[PDB]
Amino acid sequence: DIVLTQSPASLAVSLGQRATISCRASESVDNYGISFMNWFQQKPGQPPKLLIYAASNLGSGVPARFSGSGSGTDFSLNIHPMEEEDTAMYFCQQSKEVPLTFGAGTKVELKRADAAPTVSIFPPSSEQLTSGGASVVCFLNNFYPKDINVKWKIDGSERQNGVLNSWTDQDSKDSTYSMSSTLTLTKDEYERHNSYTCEATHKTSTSPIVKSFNRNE
Amino acid sequence: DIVLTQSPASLAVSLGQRATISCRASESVDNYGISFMNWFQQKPGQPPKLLIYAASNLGSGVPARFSGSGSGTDFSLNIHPMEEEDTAMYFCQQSKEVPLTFGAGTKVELKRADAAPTVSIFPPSSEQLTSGGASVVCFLNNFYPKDINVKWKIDGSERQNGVLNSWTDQDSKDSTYSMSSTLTLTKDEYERHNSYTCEATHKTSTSPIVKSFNRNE
Amino acid sequence: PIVQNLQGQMVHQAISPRTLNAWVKVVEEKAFSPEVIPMFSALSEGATPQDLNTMLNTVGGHQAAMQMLKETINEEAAEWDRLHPVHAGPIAPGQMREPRGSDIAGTTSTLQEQIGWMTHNPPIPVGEIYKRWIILGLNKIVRMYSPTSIL
Amino acid sequence: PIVQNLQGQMVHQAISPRTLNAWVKVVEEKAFSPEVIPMFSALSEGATPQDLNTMLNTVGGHQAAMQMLKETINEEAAEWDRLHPVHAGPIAPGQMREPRGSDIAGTTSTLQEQIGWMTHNPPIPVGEIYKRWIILGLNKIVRMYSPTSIL
Amino acid sequence: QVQLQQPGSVLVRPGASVKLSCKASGYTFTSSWIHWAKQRPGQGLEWIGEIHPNSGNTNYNEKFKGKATLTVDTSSSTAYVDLSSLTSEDSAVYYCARWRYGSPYYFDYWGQGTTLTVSSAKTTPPSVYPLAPGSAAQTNSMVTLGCLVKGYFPEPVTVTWNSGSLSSGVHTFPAVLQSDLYTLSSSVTVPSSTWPSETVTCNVAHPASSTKVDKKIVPK
Amino acid sequence: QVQLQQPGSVLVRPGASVKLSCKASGYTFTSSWIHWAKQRPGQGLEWIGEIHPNSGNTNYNEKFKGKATLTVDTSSSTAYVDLSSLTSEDSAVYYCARWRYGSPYYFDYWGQGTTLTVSSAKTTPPSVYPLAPGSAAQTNSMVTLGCLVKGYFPEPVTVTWNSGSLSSGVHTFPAVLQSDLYTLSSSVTVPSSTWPSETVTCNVAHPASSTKVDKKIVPK
Ligand SMILES: [Pb+2]
Ligand SMILES: [Pb+2]
Repeated sequence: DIVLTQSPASLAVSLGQRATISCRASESVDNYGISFMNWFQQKPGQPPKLLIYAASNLGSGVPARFSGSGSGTDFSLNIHPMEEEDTAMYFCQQSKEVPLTFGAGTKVELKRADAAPTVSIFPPSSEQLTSGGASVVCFLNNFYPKDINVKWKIDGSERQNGVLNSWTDQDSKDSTYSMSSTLTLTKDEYERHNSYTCEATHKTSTSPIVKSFNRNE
Repeated sequence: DIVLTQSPASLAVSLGQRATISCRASESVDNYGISFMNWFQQKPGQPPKLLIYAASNLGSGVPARFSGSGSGTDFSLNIHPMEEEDTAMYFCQQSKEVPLTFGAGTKVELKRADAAPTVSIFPPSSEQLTSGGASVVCFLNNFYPKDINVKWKIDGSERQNGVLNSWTDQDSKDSTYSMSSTLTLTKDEYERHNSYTCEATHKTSTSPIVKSFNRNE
Repeated sequence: PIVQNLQGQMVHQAISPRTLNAWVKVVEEKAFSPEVIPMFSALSEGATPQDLNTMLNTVGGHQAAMQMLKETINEEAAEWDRLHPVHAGPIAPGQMREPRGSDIAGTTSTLQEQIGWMTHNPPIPVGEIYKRWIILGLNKIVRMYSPTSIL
Repeated sequence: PIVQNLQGQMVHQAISPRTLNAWVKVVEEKAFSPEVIPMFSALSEGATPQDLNTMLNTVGGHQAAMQMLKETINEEAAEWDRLHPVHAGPIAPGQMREPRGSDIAGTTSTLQEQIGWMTHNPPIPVGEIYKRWIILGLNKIVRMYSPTSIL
Repeated sequence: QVQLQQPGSVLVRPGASVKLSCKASGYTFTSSWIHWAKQRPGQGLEWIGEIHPNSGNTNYNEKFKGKATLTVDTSSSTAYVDLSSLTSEDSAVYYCARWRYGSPYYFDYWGQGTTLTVSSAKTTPPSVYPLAPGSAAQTNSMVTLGCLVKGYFPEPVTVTWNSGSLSSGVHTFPAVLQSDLYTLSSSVTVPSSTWPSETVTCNVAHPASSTKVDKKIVPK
Repeated sequence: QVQLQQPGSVLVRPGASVKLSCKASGYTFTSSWIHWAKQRPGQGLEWIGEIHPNSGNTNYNEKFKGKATLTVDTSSSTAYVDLSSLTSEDSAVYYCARWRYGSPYYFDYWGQGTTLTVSSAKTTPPSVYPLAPGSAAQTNSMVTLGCLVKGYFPEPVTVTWNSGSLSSGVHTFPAVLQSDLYTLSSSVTVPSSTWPSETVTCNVAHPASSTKVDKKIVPK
């Protein structure tokens, strides 16, 4: 094949500013005075979108805000002015050799001001318990930066086993992130304890942002 | 270099007939649809003469009687109708590679009816003897074929030491050959003998054609 | 030409000046009107890439359109290369080699080479292929540059 | 062209259609009269072997003369080879190589190659040399085919 | 309106094979090369190969050479990819893309892509559970609720709030595969003076198991 | 009337050198390549090399590379070949030929060639001796006579019969080199009723030793 190395895995571009990602091919993607390096964008859930073809030729219906540059081995997709909806995954593909290849992509996230995670914990509904099981669901919503550390406290004792996590893609509107922590255990386990705490550490506050409840009602 | 091998050393072509000599190069003397093999003729004493250039192109002032043919590696100079004056040496040269090369040549002799050698022997003139030397000169003239075997007989004893020979080129007119044998010795040696004999064996007579003289006068 | 009705082997002839001169007059009298394409193909009877390059060069009147045609030739030539990976490379110099875009276009192929492709087991119609790309260039011009207005 | 006044390095331009078309009309209006040679050279300002081949090809009106010109090009191309022994052979494929007659003539040389010779340590004027051979072909024609009689 | 339509999702057991489609429409199918691309969730696009409808010529990626076979059906404008000896790895979204026929060459149209699942797990409906807080949720005029759809298979499930009408404030998190089973959640935020006296129900539809349920989040 | 004129003959002792000439005339010297060829009596033609007057370019035969050096003097239309470390082998006829300037390429003109003699022997006049038979010579109205020019050096000697007027019937045989000395003979045939009462003299001229002699063949 003909490998393409994309510079950063992720890049946080503040609104109004310029996003610069680069793609470097193991070979010169040139031919007949044409640099065949293409740039695509991709919003979670949908197929790719051509932004720039021929290294610098903007595609049809692509805002002028997206620009391309490069020749032979080094290329770069430049976004400016960076606007909110631009949270997407970006890939570069060489349309030069028969085995067309893609870049590992760059995750261009919009850098919004920091925001504190709206933590909110929920006890296992009666129904899950009758089901012989019990999961305490916790929502850490609308936060920024992406990095958040949730931690559980069963009766104060740091529970770290039986907890799964899922995050959301950066909201291409309010540029925030949202995840959820789900402690799962047995109805028995649940009844073998009393107080429960979802605890998160995130730059928007040095102190643990926490939510809790005691089985007792 | 690029060697050129010429077929026969000699070739006797009867008048009116066709002489065919060939030249074979180690390589193809072709280029841009042209066989660069040239044919020259040479009369004893003078420089060569171009007959055919470009393997088959007759030169200027060359009778149509001479023809050329060949391509790549094999070529042939074809004379027809063979006429007397054509007794000459023929060479072929490749005007293709930087080190132009010539063929070892072919000696095309005209085949005339056989003719007996007009032998005639001469004693050492008085003057040569006073010079302290003595050479008995013998002329074997106007013969054909070229092959003649002269032999001396000092008083009957076959003298074969102290005898030099020289032949003549085929006479481009009467097509005959002519040579001479010269027995050289000391005046003493000469006086130490009596009878002398020039003896030639030539197809025009099975018996030895001989000429002799005895010192006595 | 050579690839006329394929009823010609290593056979070839230089484009008759009659035909070449005809191309000139054609574009000279009709310019780049839609009829420039048909007459082009007619005066291009399965010719060699060079003969074609000669024709184009003959009536390359204004860098304006010639640019549109040039850009297209290059793009088509490059595309050809994309799907012609030279499958692991043409290892060792001496092989006739697979025709490349610049080769079919004439820039990197010798007249003899073009003949070779046009006379080989399976015949690579380098001139015919190239004749297709050029036409794509011509008809793109005509489209975005030919008539006047709603007259 | 490129070898105009040599005041051009790797620089090169395709023969302006103005010049090419001019060659056509020239032979068209004057045929092979003695004036065909001078105008030829003028519209041949140090051009590349291909540009020259284009010109000749453009006005190769009748196989009669085109034969005389052809035979001469070949003979001159071959002579060049004679005194250019490739001295012990161009050992190992990869070298630019010494230009061969068929190369200088354009048959076995790529457009890029011709450029290379015209832009290198000891510039080999392939086009200029070829331009000389062609002229020898043209003037041999003119001599043995040009005027009518003692009019 | 060139349409490259292809199956939403497909579930196959390992060791099997599947022929994915891409019924082209809008344009003259034989004009452009159909390409196929694979993308594993949380990964870029791999090139499987390409095929030209009017000639059958193909160019596969050496990697996929042996796994994927590209076919077509000019008659019914459809390109196919047959994936052999399917294994868990093969589970990824497979897009089919048209390569524009014209001079400017590049991927000009993409199908929405088919999600493949190569698993042993069996189709199970989602155990939907309602989530309501104790009493603490009382800040800034906003209260949070949400459904936990647990233990289903395979993906996907379409969760909506109030028949889709309750859009703003929802966060439907991605599904994790806990032991050959999925589990996800979808939080909805209501303006304090609402839910205890307003309908806030989630509509959990799971097409695979032909199960759709509604859980009106009620105060416990 | 292009003239390629070059020295008749030359005599040098071994270990020496000689610069042979070829004064071209008739045609514009700088137009064609001068070639040099060596031919040993009783042998074909070797190619020594070629040189182009208006450029000095040369092409020598590898064999001769080291022995012969090709030069020119455009000023005085003359091509030269300098033979180094001359030895007995060098003794051969050296022709200078023009290679025509025009399209049809080939040797179009040759100089009469210069005969070289690399020897130690010293110039000695020819001992001319008369030859007349005893009495036997009396057949077919023809009697044979002749001169034996013996022991001269170097070649050549011009033998003639009766100041050249007696041509028909003469056979001037080639000269053999018997121990650094030459010897030859020239038989003349007269019509029986002639020589005993008619002038039959040989004129042996040897330019090298400035010796010319006449031997009236007289009955002994
Ligand atoms: Pb803005
Ligand atoms: Pb006759």
